[PDB]
Amino acid sequence: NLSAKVVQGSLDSLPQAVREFLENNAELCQPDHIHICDGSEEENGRLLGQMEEEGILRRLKKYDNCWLALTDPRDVARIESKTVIVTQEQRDTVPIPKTGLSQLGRWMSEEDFEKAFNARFPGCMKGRTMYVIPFSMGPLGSPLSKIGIELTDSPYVVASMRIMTRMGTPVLEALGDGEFVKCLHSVGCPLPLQKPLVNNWPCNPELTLIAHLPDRREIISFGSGYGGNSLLGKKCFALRMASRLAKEEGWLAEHMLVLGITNPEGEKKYLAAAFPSACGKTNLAMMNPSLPGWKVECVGDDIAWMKFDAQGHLRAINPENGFFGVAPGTSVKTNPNAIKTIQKNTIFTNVAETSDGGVYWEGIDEPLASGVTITSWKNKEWSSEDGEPCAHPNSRFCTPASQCPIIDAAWESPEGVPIEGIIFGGRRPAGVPLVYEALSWQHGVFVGAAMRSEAKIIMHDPFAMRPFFGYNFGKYLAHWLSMAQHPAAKLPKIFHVNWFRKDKEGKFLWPGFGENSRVLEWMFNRIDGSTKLTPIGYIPKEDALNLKGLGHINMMELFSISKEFWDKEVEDIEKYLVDQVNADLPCEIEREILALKQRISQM
Ligand SMILES: Nc1nc2c(ncn2[C@@H]2O[C@H](COP(=O)(O)OP(=O)(O)CP(=O)(O)O)[C@@H](O)[C@H]2O)c(=O)[nH]1
Ligand SMILES: [Mn+2]
Ligand SMILES: [Mn+2]
Repeated sequence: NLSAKVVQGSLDSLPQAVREFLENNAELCQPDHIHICDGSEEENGRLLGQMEEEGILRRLKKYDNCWLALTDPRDVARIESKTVIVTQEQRDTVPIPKTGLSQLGRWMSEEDFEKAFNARFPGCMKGRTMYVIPFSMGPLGSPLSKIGIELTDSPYVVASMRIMTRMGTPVLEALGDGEFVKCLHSVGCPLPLQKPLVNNWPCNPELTLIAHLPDRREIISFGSGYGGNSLLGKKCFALRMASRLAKEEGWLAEHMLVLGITNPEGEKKYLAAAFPSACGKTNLAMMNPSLPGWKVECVGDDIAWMKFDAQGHLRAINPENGFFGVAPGTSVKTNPNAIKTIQKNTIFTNVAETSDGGVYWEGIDEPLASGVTITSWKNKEWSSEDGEPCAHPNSRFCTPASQCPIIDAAWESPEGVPIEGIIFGGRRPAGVPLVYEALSWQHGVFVGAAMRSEAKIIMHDPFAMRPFFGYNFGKYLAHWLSMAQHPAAKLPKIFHVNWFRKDKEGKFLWPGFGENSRVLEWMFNRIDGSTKLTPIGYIPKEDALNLKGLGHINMMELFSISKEFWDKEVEDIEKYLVDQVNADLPCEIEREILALKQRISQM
């Protein structure tokens, strides 16, 4: 009956609860076929071939198996407004702010979401094939791993999920009759198409909704084929749904890279860092350090799940399988390890294409040969003389983590790596020194709670989780505070950096990139136990930062801490936390606020 529609695999081979999930949704969405993904190369090949035939992807012949999706410009990034968490009580999802609307997530009632779903999913996969993707977030097996089943009507999602997660038969095998996160997704355009199709890229911007139901462990997404709205483990699961499980279960789900750094004597420390969009997680995660003899290896570039082990260390596993990298700005100079990574088996989306079948983007800094021309991401012959970038500014590559030439030997180790340092930071043109260290855990929590970044607007982005909180931020701050009470906790040292301080002509005071290894060396050694006390935390003392090999650095401007500026900053931090977190702000945080205004008044 349903079996008749199965074009790959066997209903009878699915665990019962996997099958129910599929049956129910097949009946509701009415796809013409059901394809149970097995995650094999042959299937990947077959899917790509179909995609090429349909116009969904084109081959980049300059490389080994790389492909290019161009989307409808209307479907090109994740939309906050349209992204919601649904719970019976609003408070469980975001705090009720004092004034304004909350900037810490968006809640929808169970009733409202029921109506939104019934207005979108019934019949929505007509004429399409429903793919069933079994996947594991984290190494297959690991005690820190979770599993999801994503149902989808996009072959692009499938092929992208093969890279960003462990996917296929082996996950169904590991799941057995276990629990899983239900994940339902539909590009929202049943055939016959009722509207124009751009670039063969179906989406339904007007009905676009991305929903999370933590209590039912469901993620439900409609209307967009893009990135985080459609690869349901990449943000919906990995951050939103996980941060809630984590809160329930005693661990952490964070917007963090994790790297392993080695000094010239062979001692290795793992660090985690949270920066928001456009702020360089990916560059730091697989940096090539300029300091002679230091080594940096990549564990993950975007997400970290962390859990105290039996001896009190905070262990991180990367629950992703790949890098879903912003492309523009990537170059041999800014991120040579990223460049080597995507040399193969990589899917790109919304970047430009050269006439010899290569990719191109703003900041690639790679001169085209004679007679090579560029086709922009909108499919038009392009030049610099138009006023538009040849790639979308948040275009992506999606590449295997196993191909990073410096992927860490422990990136898949099921026990995770011991985090000895947590780093926070954003873009701040003025006022915030290159690096400082937190005075205590509690202060470190406030430091993350206080993050702002210029996105000419400077916005608050606490912990770089602003679009990703899976529950009430005030409870998230208490949960993080609570770790200082974990029996025998080895608390990671906490730091805040700023690679983007500017002089008055707007030029960067710090060269960054590979030179950030100098900042790392200072944190590595503070971890090993020197400092100068300032009202905001410790900074390096005079001559402590290793500057050999660089050109001039205006160190004094770079570490300059002004009363006027900081009078302003804490006032702004205060007003933001009290209004936005309101009744949920933990008192430890109110104390850290008052204390920093006390320390600053003394200056
Ligand atoms: N000036 C300067 N820019 C930096 C440095 N590190 C990264 N960048 C810039 O940050 C931007 C690239 O950041 P991006 O890759 O978006 O960061 P991400 O944190 O990985 C973003 P996402 O989570 O969405 O994938 C580019 O403008 C690149 O120049 C640095 O040390 N200095
Ligand atoms: Mn990134
Ligand atoms: Mn990210």
